[PDB]
Amino acid sequence: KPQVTILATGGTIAGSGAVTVDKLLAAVPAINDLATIKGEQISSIGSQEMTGKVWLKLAKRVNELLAQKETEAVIITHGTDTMEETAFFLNLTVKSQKPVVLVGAMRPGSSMSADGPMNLYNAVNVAINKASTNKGVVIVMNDEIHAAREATKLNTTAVNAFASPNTGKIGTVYYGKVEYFTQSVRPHTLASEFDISKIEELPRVDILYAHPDDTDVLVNAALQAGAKGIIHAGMGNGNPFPLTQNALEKAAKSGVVVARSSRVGSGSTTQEAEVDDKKLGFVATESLNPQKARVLLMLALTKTSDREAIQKIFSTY
Amino acid sequence: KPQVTILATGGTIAGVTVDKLLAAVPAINDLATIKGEQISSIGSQEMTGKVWLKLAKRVNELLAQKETEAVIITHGTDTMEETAFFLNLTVKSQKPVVLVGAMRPGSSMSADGPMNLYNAVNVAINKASTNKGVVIVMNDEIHAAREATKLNTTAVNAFASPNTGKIGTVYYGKVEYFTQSVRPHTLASEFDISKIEELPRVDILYAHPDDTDVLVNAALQAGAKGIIHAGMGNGNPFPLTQNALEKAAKSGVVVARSSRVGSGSTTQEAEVDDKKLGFVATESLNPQKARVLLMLALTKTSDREAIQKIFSTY
Amino acid sequence: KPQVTILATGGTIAGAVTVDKLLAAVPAINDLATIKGEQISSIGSQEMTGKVWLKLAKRVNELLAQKETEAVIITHGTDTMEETAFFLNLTVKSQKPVVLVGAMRPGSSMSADGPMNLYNAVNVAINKASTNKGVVIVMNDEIHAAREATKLNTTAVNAFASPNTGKIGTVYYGKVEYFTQSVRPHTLASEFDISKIEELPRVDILYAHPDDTDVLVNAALQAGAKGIIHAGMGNGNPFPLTQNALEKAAKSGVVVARSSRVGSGSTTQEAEVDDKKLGFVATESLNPQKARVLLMLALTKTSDREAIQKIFSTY
Ligand SMILES: N[C@@H](CC(=O)O)C(=O)O
Ligand SMILES: N[C@@H](CC(=O)O)C(=O)O
Ligand SMILES: N[C@@H](CC(=O)O)C(=O)O
Ligand SMILES: N[C@@H](CC(=O)O)C(=O)O
Repeated sequence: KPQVTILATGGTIAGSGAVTVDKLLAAVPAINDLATIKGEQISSIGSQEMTGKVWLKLAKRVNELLAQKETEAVIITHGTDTMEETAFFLNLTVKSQKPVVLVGAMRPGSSMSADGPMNLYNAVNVAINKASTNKGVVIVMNDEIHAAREATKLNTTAVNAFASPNTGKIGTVYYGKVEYFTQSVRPHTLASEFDISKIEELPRVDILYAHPDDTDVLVNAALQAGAKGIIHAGMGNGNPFPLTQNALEKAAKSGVVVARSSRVGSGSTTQEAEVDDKKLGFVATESLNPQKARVLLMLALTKTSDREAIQKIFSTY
Repeated sequence: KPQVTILATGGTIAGVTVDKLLAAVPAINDLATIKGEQISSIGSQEMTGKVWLKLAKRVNELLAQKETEAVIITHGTDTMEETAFFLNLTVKSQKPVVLVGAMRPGSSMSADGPMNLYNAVNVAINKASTNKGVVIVMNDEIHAAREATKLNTTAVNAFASPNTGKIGTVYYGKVEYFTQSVRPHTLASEFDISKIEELPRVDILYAHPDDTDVLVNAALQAGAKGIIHAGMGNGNPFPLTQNALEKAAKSGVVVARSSRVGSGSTTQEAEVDDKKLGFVATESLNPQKARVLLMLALTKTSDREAIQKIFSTY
Repeated sequence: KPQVTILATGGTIAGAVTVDKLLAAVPAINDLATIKGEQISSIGSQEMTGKVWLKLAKRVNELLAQKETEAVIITHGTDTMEETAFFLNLTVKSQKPVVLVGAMRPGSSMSADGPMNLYNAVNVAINKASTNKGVVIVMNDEIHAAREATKLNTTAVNAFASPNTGKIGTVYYGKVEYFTQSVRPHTLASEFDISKIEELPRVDILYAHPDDTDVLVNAALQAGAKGIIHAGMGNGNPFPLTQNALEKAAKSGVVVARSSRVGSGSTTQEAEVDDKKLGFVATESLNPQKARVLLMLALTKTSDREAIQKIFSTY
């Protein structure tokens, strides 16, 4: 039987109207026939309380586990609110082709029709599947396998809240039967340039929410708080309000990296549209979303604040 | 023929004065007696409350005219949803008000603006469009202003109504409705901006892991009367941010919880005790439309219970 | 300059117009490639037949075997573009790009979608990253894997989707980016070879519903069906009277392959239908019309239930 470690971080999956990893397994006992499972509690928080500190601890623990000859995969039980950020971070910091699966539940374990038991059963099946190797970090939810680059929570409450709006799920898992149909062609995991092994604190990156009659006072406050980067969640194709644009221009001139994303939810925040990024000193984040653009910019800033080098990062990963 | 006025405000649809915009689609003149009027000439990413008030008052004046059947507003796609939602609560008429734009400029291969404008005129004159509220007509679809959003950066099909769906269709000018909003709009709205020269300041914050208090603090220092929090998942804040929003709400700045996710309700009685923290739950909107509704709310009250009732009604 | 052949088959993209006229309407493509046009057929795609599929595939294989030729674009009606693209995806013995493109509005229409679609197709066909992506449909600034693509809407310019995956890439004013690729074998890796085939095996499709019938199964058998796709209720479920007739069809050696009418998801093995006891094949993650194409190709080499199940579980 393959050896898998489950790292528990908290989330609604571990809620009762907090449950232990052994008690989550004991609700899905069938799971133990698939794999020799070890559980380890890394954190016990709603994912809305996640920090860079916890991300670093998690990434370094995953790298330690996957470096072990006997350990075939890691599963991470997690809140659904920021699972896309944790998964994207790990996608760029896990130096292994071995499977890493994030899984949660939109309803607590106590709920009628709790989604967590089936999500966890399916997550184990994905984790031990030979075809999961070198797929990158995946989120497994509602019978779907999502590439961490592409995944997002797109609904506040639905069990089917996860989507990959720019590319779709890469595979399915239906009662443990695992099929892949696509794979990411953007570099991940072992092929990532990033290495967080010697990092204790990630660079501060703020996110701003664009709208009509917008302001410069939030750019100004992020700068005053020592932001090394700002993600602008722009209107349509990453467009700013003029007053805000002016403040972002000043921010970029001072060496704070300004990366343009969108509030809209899907699609690329493109280069060579309405914003002259070269003249203003900005990066276009292309086919991400504000919260995952933040993660990539935080990792970019561990080794450069050069606009060209950071545009190449966003145009690669 | 029915009289329709087209108010032009700018946007990629005009990437060109309204006479030459209207002249690109001569067929619209078979449908209606069309007058064009240039209200503004801006990218919708440059819109302000000043232009919204100008626009609403002009629409009201036109629709109060016996002979004016409908108003079409040509507009940038970026903030069309905010302008439509604002008009949906400030236009005191059941006559049709149709917003239309284009994701490609008129110069483009396969420009979408000509068909969109033709369809918009057909929606505006259709008898079934009366009392539907303000609508966005894009990509052969009719979306209720309450429900509509731009969901994609670039696609001609960027508009969606993720919590409902389109209320109707328009296909080479053939108009059909299948649903209608049951949320009050237009003539049934309590809001009246006829005497308002300036809208209350409302900020929007973008929630994430390892969040901050400094942007809440800056909105307060700038004299925000309202803050929309675009929360993680079902409107959840980071604790440091929640503490700052609690301070904001105690100071009499209205804090309304929405979500960054894109769809679904930011619900009451989930993980956030709104009653104890003094917050409003914005329910089935999105941050940018919740901002519009909070701006209108603040024109008559800053009371939490009264603003919760507004979000739970409109 | 890359050399590309555009093979015109008809469709509303050409709504009628000659190939050079279609080409002359988007002059920007001539800076991108040396373009040659060829008229293969001039029909709406609702009139497509296996005869045209074979002519097209053999001609695409001839062109792509030429050292001088970088890629082929096929202009096509939208209605059955997914069936032609899927057929070529399993019969084209090259890694060179093959792009299908059409238009939901004719060239004469307000806001005709054909010019941008064709311009974008030419950009996809010459892009270095399009090599070994398999046959693709390029529509509405999207690049769809032929295995996954379907027309999902009657009218909309955005009617194409890949409901089980999603687009593999984007093309926005000619800028080509891939984000994913299929992990199902295609083109040069496919076991199928139609080089000596003149007529494809007859495969019917049946539409399931409550109070269903055995008469259409029987008519297809009488007409010499070599296979039947059953577009079943939910997860490929038949009505009992229909199932009985399908069981008789399978016993007689006509291959019965279960798909679904619903639009998305897999018609799975080991659900409510005992395929092994009944002699059926589960088509898994396709749709009825693409399952028809794969069954027609399967039948050019075997009628064996296990061998055809392995084909559906591979391609
Ligand atoms: N707030 C919860 C929601 C969930 O897990 O569904 C969390 O993200 O931890
Ligand atoms: N930035 C433009 C985009 C468009 O109209 O499509 C606007 O909103 O004015
Ligand atoms: N019936 C046409 C429809 C189209 O091309 O859009 C065809 O498929 O040829
Ligand atoms: N085949 C079952 C499927 C279900 O209920 O989920 C039925 O329709 O009765």
